[PDB]
Amino acid sequence: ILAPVRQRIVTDLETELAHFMMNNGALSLGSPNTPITKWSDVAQTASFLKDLG
Amino acid sequence: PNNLDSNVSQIVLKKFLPGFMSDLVLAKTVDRQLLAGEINSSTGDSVSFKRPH
Repeated sequence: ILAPVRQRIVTDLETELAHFMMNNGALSLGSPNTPITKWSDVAQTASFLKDLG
Repeated sequence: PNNLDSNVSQIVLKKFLPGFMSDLVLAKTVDRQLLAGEINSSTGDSVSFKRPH
């Protein structure tokens, strides 16, 4: 019965991590309604990190 | 006019024509290991397993 408790601890670890990355990181690309669709939607991120240095 | 029909006989060869078939793909791919042997005469008409917590 108690076997699932360890997955629970880690799931909660990594949900909080994701909220710390939202709340901290300054950078943003795109518009929040629109889905990731075509190739350039992912690739803009590699070149905004590149261009920033 | 010769009449020869009593000289010969009506034969039915011993072979069958092929019939139509069907395939079993659902019985192959659902689960079997779990429910096998679990309904017997101590059980009555049904048996229960355990949802995880």
